[PDB]
Amino acid sequence: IDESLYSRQLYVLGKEAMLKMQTSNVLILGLKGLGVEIAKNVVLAGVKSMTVFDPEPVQLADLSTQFFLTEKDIGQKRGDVTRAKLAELNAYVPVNVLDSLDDVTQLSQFQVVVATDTVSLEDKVKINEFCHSSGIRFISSETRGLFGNTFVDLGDEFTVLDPTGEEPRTGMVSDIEPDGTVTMLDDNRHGLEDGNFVRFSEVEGLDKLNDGTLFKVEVLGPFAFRIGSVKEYGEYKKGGIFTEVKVPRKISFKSLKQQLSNPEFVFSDFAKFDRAAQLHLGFQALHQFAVRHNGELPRTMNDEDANELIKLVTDLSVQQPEVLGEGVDVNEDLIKELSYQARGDIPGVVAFFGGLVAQEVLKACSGKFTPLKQFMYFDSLESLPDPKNFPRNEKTTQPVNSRYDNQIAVFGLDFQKKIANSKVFLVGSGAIGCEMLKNWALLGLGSGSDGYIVVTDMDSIEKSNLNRQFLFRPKDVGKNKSEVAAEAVCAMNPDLKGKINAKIDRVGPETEEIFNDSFWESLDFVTNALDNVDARTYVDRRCVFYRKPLLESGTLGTKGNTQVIIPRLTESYSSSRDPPEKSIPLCTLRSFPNKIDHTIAWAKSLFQGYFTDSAENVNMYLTQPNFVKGVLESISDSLSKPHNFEDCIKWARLEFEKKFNHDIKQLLFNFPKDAKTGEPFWSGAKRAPTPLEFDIYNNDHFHFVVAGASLRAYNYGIKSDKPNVDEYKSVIDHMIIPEFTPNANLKIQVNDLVSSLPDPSTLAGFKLEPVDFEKDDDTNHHIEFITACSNCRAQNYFIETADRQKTKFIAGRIIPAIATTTSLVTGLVNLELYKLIDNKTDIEQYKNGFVNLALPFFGFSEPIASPKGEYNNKKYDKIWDRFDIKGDIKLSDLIEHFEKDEGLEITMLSYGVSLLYASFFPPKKLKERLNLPITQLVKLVTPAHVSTMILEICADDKEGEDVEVPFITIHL
Amino acid sequence: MQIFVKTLTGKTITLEVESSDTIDNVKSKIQDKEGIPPDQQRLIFAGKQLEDGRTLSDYNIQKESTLHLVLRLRGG
Ligand SMILES: *NS(=O)(=O)OC[C@H]1C[C@@H](Nc2ccnc3cc(-c4cccc(SC(F)(F)F)c4)nn23)[C@H](O)[C@@H]1O
Repeated sequence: IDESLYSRQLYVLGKEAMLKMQTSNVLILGLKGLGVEIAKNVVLAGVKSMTVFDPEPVQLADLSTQFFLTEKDIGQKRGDVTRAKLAELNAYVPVNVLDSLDDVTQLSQFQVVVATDTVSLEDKVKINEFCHSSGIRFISSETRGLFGNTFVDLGDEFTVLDPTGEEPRTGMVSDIEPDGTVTMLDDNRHGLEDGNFVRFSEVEGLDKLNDGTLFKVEVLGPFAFRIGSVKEYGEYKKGGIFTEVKVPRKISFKSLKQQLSNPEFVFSDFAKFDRAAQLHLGFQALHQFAVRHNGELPRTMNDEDANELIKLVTDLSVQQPEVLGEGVDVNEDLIKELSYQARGDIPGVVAFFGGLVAQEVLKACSGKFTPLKQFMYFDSLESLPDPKNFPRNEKTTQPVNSRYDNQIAVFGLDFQKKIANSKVFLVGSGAIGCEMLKNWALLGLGSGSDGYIVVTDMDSIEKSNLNRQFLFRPKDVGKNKSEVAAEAVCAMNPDLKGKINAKIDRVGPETEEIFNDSFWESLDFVTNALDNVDARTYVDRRCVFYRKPLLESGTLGTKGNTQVIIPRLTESYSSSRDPPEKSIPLCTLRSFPNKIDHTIAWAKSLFQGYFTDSAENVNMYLTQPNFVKGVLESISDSLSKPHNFEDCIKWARLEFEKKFNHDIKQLLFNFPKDAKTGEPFWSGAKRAPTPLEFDIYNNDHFHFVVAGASLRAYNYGIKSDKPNVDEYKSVIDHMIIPEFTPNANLKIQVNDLVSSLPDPSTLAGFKLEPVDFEKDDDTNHHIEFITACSNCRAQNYFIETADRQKTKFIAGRIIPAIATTTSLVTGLVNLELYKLIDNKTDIEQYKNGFVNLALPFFGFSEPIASPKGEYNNKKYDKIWDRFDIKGDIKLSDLIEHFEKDEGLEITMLSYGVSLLYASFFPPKKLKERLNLPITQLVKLVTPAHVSTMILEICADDKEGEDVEVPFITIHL
Repeated sequence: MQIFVKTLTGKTITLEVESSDTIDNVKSKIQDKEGIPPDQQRLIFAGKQLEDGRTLSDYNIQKESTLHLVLRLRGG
């Protein structure tokens, strides 16, 4: 498994799943937008081979969602044209065309068969039956306008090896009673659920309990669970770690034929659970209609065909009585919209199912995650504009011989033209950005004479990006993300030539001169495509300030979300909080690690100190007269100095001794293995360490020295560069290793001289080269050092060692990421975007989305309305309103204005972190303050680009009492 | 009555509640069971996000109903 390509995805799927996918041959039937989208995500993910079958000729209307088709491809076979472009996505994945599927027996070569919207229901049934009865995994999906479905049949016996992909739960135990009641140490939560399984280690007094045996969990509150009787195992003394184990689950799927009569549903939207059974008949009725009308779907917006489809569904509910159940009528209005939209081909919907179905493919190859069982239906009918604004009829939704015809089919020509005339800002050109830009290419968004796209990203393209940022190729590595992405989508849709402004600027407080008042005011809306919470907060504050709609989204492995922020309507992104990152106690890091996370963070800090901070501090000391407690000692060590690589080896060997032998002996001097508080000192989170005796045959000991030496050599400009054990031995064997001598006067925290330095005169021209941490270059020794260093400390404290991949995950702070979730959430964003185009003011039409493809789970919620407030019986919006003040006002006038116009006594006035005025200030301070313009007042407490100043205020109302009030904007 | 809360990780939580309980009170019960402070909880049911100051019955939450505890994700 090529870690350098598959890095981020490996953290989602794991090595075993990806090994299994790499043995899997996948066939996709149909390469309209849906098939190409599934194929893109599957090829990127990495299977053994991809085969596509679509001998149908390319027509112009296919380009609605098929981003690998161009106008020059018209007349040629969809398969043939698409094959070459798919092949480019992943060089490890062979892409073949199947020329004909005359013999259903050809399917025997494949592990997974996907039937898309080019396959008739009749044929799907025949293909599924062959697949089911042969042990071939079958998946189908079809999209029809704003509607879509998927069906999964993984055969009679399918094994799920990991249902969720979540990290197994672990925890420290303080007691196990003879009935099997396990008590957690202190206030540690086990996080377990009834029916989970755990294994045990280090449970003293119960010996065989620790052999890898699994125990069923009965949860008794958040700090206790029961495993059943342990009398026979012995009697509990002390210690213990539980580890959660995921057991395999055998599951049975029914064939498509059986599932047509008695379907099993997963819901996409619980607000719409009733529609699933309705659409199940609807989708079947569409195929029956096509049978009766020589392969034709219902005519667009046609009332006559809609009535036929309604009659077809009504008739089918009789033949399939278990679908709707007793006393439930045909939802005629719903079926009517399905008929009306049947020919539609909508990017957002194609992307939603493309992502979802591709994930189902990966599950079918690997046994990783819980498969969809077995049908899912989706609609996004809220995306439809108000018919008052954009009427839908046979005239307005007619083909105009255009790539957008199957979008016009749903929305009408005028709405399509409004999409084209949107001015949009996209912040980020990575995974979400690429999927966004593709979607926008397919929409022709910003291609009209009044429209444009601004996309910005400061970052360049790297190898690990290519697994999920599909607009980029290996040739593009090193180039700018935004610029490359812009060019790629213009090649997809020439309508966007001259309409995308690809910028390389980083959005933040430092680029407000570029992204100024004028820039934001011109925009219709903003879309986030970010990987950082602060970046999102920054953009959200700008959209609040300029009153612009914001489309927000995010992913983490199989998990994803979308949020819509609407001026004067909803709360914004910053209005609510997400869990903060958990902070490790300093004493746990310093002296008492019990998890690999602790040893990794310690190793990374050590890496920083040794090879970055040390070098920087020396360089500053030698060039800066001003320079002059821990810092001082590092400078002297750095300067009292290797002349060759051998000296670097010696240094690292001595560091080994210091960190993993001497310091440990010092800690044990302070707190002997036997020490007591009643209870032992070394218990629970405190694990009695053992000093390491350097053994070059131990991989961690060896690589600590190799990497430490190579990094020290880099600091001092010594030529470095597999490492040979005997070569390193020929240095280390001759070394005298100083004995440990205990410092009696050293205090160790349990719970959370100067003229020795050499004269910079004597070392002129001397400079250290500081290391810049680079997690994605496997030749620089960085991860090698952090892994080895962490592992030696893990050895000290009897913590299980980790490999390079896990260490890189934690030390590199890598976000797990995969194309499937990215394309799915981006689809959902684009279904909301339609609502922005129609300027919807009904909050109940909008949907914030929440997904986890592992489960699979789909859920939506209406956005929260902006909280409203009052002062002196005047109502205001707590998110959207502000006090706009014209001109560089004098403080006294500002105070006067608020008393006269608002009935507010300003009690406090601030600009950023600076306090400018308070009602408790004394006359002397007030005199130097009251008569100054705000800029001068700010100057007194502390730029030409600046046109506005944001001020915060506390205030009392007319009846004297404190009152929450909005911010002030001073317009300069 | 019994209701269920499913997290985005697949975990099911069982709560004993009354129709007239506030959303604030359900969140307090979730905090006891899971440790998540009420301000960090996003509960969704039948197309709505549950807000403080309203009751379960306001959202037509019935016996054996499932609520979803959901999250916002930072990657992209
Ligand atoms: N999910 S991904 O595949 O990794 O792709 C994510 C994109 C997002 C790009 N980042 C990016 C693009 C444009 N502007 C900014 C600004 C920031 C940023 C980040 C942290 C702090 C701050 S200062 C603050 F918070 F705004 F006040 C700004 N990141 N930006 C990535 O380059 C990647 O391509």
